[PDB]
Amino acid sequence: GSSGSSGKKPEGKPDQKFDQKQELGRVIHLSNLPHSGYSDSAVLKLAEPYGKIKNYILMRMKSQAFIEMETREDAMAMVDHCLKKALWFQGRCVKVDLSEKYKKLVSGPSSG
Repeated sequence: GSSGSSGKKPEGKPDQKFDQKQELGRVIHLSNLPHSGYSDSAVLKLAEPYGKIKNYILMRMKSQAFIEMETREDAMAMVDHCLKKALWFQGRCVKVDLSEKYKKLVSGPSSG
């Protein structure tokens, strides 16, 4: 998932939305993540029993990760399950909220 030289995962910039009706990008944004040398799974486990992880992003830069569930429902159930119950990961009150950025974690605007 990179075409340059070495180490180029964390890169990009913001944008301005235009439309949103016939599409529903499901991307679970995980903030305040730990850093005890854990594996990516440890971050997907909170989504595994929620939905099929079609794509995931483990960003250690600013301690953040983006997990794209298989269906909007799942992802939605996660961020919600955090409202009623406190989601604890590895012993941390990690924040799980749905983000708009990216639709499936890939970056590839069609030629429409």
